[PDB]
Amino acid sequence: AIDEIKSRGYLLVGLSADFPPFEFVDENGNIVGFDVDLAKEIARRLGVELKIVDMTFDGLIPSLLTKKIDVIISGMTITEERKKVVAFSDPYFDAGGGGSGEQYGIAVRKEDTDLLEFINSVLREL
Repeated sequence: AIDEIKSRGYLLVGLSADFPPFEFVDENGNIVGFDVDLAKEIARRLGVELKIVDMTFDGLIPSLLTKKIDVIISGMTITEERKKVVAFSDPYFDAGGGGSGEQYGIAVRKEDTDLLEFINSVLREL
């Protein structure tokens, strides 16, 4: 998937912008937050621009499956249920400390292994 992303020259990241401080719409109408910063960094490291695709949260995994987005970065807890359908990066936020409780991960289609490997490298670098 990475060759195709780089050839396109942009990364499509899905999120649901109603979850401060991770993603929300600010007083200027811009989507901002922790997840937006992380998406910017991943795109930057891939040498591509970023397009945030805002949608409803329940829409995210369906959009990822249908290839409307490359990844999900949206305050998404890593769960066994979601692991049945998508792949997750290493956790990038731990809500409860010591790896307890909710951990957020970046969701990737299972077949896009190179992309997942690359995102994991970035997360370790951050």
